[PDB]
Amino acid sequence: AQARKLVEQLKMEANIDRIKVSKAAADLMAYCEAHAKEDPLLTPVPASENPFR
Amino acid sequence: TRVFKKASPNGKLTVYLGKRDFVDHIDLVDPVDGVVLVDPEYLKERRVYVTLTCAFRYFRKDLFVANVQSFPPAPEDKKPLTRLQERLIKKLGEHAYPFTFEIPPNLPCSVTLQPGPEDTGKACGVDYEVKAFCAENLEEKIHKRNSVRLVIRKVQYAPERPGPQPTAETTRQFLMSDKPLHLEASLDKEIYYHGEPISVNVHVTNNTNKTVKKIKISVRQYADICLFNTAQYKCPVAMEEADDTVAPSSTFCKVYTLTPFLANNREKRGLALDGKLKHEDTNLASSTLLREGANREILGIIVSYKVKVKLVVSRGGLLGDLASSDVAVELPFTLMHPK
Amino acid sequence: QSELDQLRQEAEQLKNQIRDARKACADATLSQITNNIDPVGRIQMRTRRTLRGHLAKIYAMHWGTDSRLLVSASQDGKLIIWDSYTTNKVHAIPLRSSWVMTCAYAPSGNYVACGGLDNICSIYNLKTREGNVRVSRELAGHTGYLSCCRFLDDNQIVTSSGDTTCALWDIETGQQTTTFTGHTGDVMSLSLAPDTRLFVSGACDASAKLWDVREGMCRQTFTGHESDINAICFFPNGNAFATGSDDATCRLFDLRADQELMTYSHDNIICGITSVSFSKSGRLLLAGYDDFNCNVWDALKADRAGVLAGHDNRVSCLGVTDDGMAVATGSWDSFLKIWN
Amino acid sequence: EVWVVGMGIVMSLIVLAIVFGNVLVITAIAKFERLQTVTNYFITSLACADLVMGLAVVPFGAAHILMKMWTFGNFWCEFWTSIDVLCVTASIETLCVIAVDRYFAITSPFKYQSLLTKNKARVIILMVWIVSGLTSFLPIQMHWYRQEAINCYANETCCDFFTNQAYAIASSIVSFYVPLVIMVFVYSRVFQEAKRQLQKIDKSEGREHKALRTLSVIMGTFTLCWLPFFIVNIVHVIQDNLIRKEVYILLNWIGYVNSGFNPLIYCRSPDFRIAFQELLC
Amino acid sequence: DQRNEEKAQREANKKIEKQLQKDKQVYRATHRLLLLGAGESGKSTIVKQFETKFQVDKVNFHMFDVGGQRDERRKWIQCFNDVTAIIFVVASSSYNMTNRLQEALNLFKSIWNNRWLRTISVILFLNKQDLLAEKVLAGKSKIEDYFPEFARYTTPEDATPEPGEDPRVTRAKYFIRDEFLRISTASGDGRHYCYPHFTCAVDTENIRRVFNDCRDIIQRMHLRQYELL
Ligand SMILES: COC(=O)N[C@H](C(=O)N[C@@H](Cc1ccccc1)[C@@H](O)CN(Cc1ccc(-c2ccccn2)cc1)NC(=O)[C@@H](NC(=O)OC)C(C)(C)C)C(C)(C)C
Ligand SMILES: Cc1ccccc1CC(C)(C)NC[C@H](O)c1ccc(O)c2c1OCC(=O)N2
Repeated sequence: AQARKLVEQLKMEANIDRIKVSKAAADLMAYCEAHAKEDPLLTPVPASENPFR
Repeated sequence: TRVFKKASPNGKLTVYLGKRDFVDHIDLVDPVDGVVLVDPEYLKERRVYVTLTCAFRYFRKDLFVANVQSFPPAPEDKKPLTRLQERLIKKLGEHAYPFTFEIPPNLPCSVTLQPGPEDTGKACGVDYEVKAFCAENLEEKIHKRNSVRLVIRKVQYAPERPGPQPTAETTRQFLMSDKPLHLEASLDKEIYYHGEPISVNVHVTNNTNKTVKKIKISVRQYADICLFNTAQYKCPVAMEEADDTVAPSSTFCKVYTLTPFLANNREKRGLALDGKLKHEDTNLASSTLLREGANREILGIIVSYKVKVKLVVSRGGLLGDLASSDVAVELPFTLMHPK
Repeated sequence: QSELDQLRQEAEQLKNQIRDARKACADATLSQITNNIDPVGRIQMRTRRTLRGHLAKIYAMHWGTDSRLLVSASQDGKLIIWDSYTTNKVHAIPLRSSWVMTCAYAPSGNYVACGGLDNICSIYNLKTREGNVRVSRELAGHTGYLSCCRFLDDNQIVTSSGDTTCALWDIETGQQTTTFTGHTGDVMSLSLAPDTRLFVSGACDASAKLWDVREGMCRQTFTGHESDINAICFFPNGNAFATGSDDATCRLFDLRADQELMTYSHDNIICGITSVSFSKSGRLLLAGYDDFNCNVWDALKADRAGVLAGHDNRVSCLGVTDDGMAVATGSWDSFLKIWN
Repeated sequence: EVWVVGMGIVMSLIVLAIVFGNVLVITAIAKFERLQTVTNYFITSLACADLVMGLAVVPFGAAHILMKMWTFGNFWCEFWTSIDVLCVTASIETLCVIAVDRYFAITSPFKYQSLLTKNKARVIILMVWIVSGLTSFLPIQMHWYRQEAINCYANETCCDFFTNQAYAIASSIVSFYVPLVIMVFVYSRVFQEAKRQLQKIDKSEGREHKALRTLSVIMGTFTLCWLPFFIVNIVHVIQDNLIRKEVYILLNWIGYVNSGFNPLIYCRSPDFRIAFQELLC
Repeated sequence: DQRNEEKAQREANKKIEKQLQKDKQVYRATHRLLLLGAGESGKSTIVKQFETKFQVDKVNFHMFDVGGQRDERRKWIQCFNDVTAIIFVVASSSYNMTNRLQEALNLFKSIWNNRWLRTISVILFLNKQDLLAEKVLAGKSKIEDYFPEFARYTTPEDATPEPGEDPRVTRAKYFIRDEFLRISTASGDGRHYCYPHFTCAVDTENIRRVFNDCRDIIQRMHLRQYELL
């Protein structure tokens, strides 16, 4: 009966409307590089106001 | 294309198969698919059954035997008509009845041990036979004419993982390693292809209070082979000498290239070789994947490789010199064909 | 056997449809979109703070939403709330069970949870009446050991377990409102989302499964790994997530595309992954390792921006402040290193 | 001639060797946090004791030997002798302390961890160092160690160690012989325990060899370095006209080498050696 | 104000540091223990004679029963490596059956060969020795033929002068112990060892046996550290 629940689980993911990887990758890269002028992990020491040093 | 047919004798029961080099990359293996052609003009036995055997040898201490009944449709299984079989049915005609052997991970690679001169009549090692027969009963002796075998091999190729750089270091030993004396031998990579040299670098320091003689770089073959219980074997593959120039307080940083090749180890007894279909001139044995690096449990032939670096001291007297005064390290590597 | 064979046939057909959908997103890979981005400046983060207050090894940690207070759980029965700025202690909480594999910090900074082999996800009330922090309402617990738990809010919490089922709790009543089942092996970690409406969970079945907290339908299963998934964290856009694995991989998945975007490796690393996190923009995909080091992977180049050091043991936890100001590494050496 | 120049190079080599070894082990301890351990505190104290001598005793003694005319003065003669005695006594007593620590870690295994903590280790180390100070710098700098040398000590060129019998016996038994007895008992006990463990292993999983090859390095290098010196001291104090100044100095110097050997004796373990190799670049 | 806040924070830091130094002092003196088994293997009276704090000879120990042990045992193995021993219970009357003895051997090999457990020594306990004797006295089941490895391991030359025994029982006991001894000597790490020991339904002695084996483990670890062994 486990396969009967497995087919129900796969049915929910069998009706998806996924998008192509070109649009997804372009959107991800563009968006998460546009809102990227804050990260102090990269671009270290934004100013003397580095709170941990 | 070029399906390999065998044309079993008496003009009956021809068997066709695809590639005879079924591949086991790390785990999982291509099923042994094909079509057996049986003309139903006699039907004396009314039952044709094809079997696959992983028999080990030098008789026939078998490993895994499976049987398939195919003259009746055998409605229990519904294996799809393979890409080869879809056209094979049309090519062979009406009497093309398919067969497929889906083999789980059961037996190791088909590695045949090197026969000795005046000690070779048949193959000796691990091989698959794939017998076919037409018998009414289950285990009656067919032999005779309508019995056909077809030697197939399972081989493993190079995985897409170079691996780390093998390193080792030893520091002390009986009345030999006393003042600082360490070996920092390393390797280049973990995957090598047959006929391609392997290089090793040494970083001995010799800060000791006694001199050391020339080193001896060697390649070992750790062929773990046994059927009844377990055993272990270790035979040389290639070796190279060195020079007697290491002085106290001198960091020798030489590099050496060794090429394991079969042109010289022709007379070595027990040197494992890759699968031989019919007494052919094969290559050296390729190292196997040891139970996907998770189980370390085997039931057949294991071939593994490791280099060795030995150092001589040439002790000089009675001050506790005549003892175990040799330092050595071992670096494993996997020597495989590429694909 | 007819029913089982039919079920297997439909499962094979559904798998064929799923792989067809995944492969239909082949207009490109992240190699055509790999150019025009300047290579990241070599990231050599230096330990700004070394939090040395724990006795036993460390498993998990979670920064507060104020980007100041970080919690940490140990096997000495201690759950210490540090002040990352002043490297001091604020609260140390004894645990009823010595072994714990998780901890969390409430989004409002009011509660802190834990959990471990005791099958108990104890919730603590930091804003006490007049004294030490008390165990508020120990959740009933699943049939397997708890692995990770994160807060939806102060009133709702979602927990993961080794019982193959994650569940969404309700601290007010203490009883599960819904339970998410469908995995095969033990669930190792989960991660919420910026919209706080969906969460995934990578299990021993080597399959990251997206979950919807409304009715519990596993909308998409993000398979692709060969070893069990140890840790997952959502992308800052709430649109992707990177899953670490024992096979030294850090494959990134996309919810919209529903397949792998990268596989992260260096052909030298053989140890698995212990924890994963992202920077504010997600460009610095962080990753701990079993070989006492942490490698900072670019989200687009797949080449490490730098390698961490220090901890002489498995780095079992990894976090980034909500403000992204710095990252915090914890390991089995009972020392928390803060890498600016 | 060639004797003086030949000594001039070997003394320099030995002082650089001891200084470099001790400073290398001290930096290895200081660099990695994983190198901080309860026994590593004793190792660090021993390294400091054997290191301070490397820079403040060996060069001055080498200068005296090369040119036996102490021009540094009559006060720096006394100060140098004081730090000489302090450094050697601290080295021997720290060898004894490390030995007794390893003895307690075997005879009292369940009590070792809560008996020898960081506070207890610091108290023990301070108590050993202050005992060394109380017999090196109080007597020498306050002149409780003193007929033939009455004119020499007044003469501001000669710094020759003419210690009276009382201070000679007291300093010898305080610095070397008592730690020798303690370390002998300690290592007899640990050798017996190792033999018993080997016997248990042989009886259970069986299908002297290893204790000797470590006991020898730990309990015989220090012996062959110091014991001849600390017996020639009693020989030359009990009765004169027995040993000469040159042989006295030679035994002293062959004793000086254990403080440069002991990083190798007490730090050839992979956990510290990994950090040591990490210091290569 | 801000200085006052910093002073208050420092006072809190000191208070927690002291209350945690006390915990460290009491924690270092307590050595952990892993109480293991195979379900119905016989970890029944051992857990009482899942916290099991007990102090023998003025040193405290506590064993932690794993609980359930559904599958993928390595998931919770990764936490139990700071312990000093793994009290692993073995059924020794389940030779016939599944082959629960073979499953116990396999899981013992798994525990032995984990990389994160490649330092922690496991103490054995072959339970149901009275049940083993009762089973072997009649011998309706083949003594060990279900485990066909018994074909040459007859007399290990290890004398067992225990009174009220039987030679077949002693031979079977030696085989069963060696079944784990081979796996123990397979990996020569030198830090973790094996302590195969006999138990019973009526034991009344393991309160001393676990203490002695833990003492041996600690001494062996210290000896390995100091290079004396
Ligand atoms: C890691 O090695 C070391 O650190 N050993 C060095 C070492 O033992 N070197 C010499 C001997 C020596 C010892 C003390 C002062 C000066 C010189 C070795 O070249 C000779 N030694 C031969 C030797 C034999 C006996 C003894 C001995 C005898 C009585 C009392 C003390 N030692 C000394 C040296 N060789 C050995 O291979 C073994 N040495 C040893 O002691 O063997 C048991 C080891 C290895 C076990 C250390 C030093 C301590 C000196 C650095
Ligand atoms: C100054 C000079 C002149 C010639 C040769 C050598 C030296 C240098 C000296 C003798 C000062 N080294 C001190 C020597 O290492 C030493 C060590 C520990 C002791 O307990 C004592 C001790 O001296 C005897 C003693 O009474 N106690």
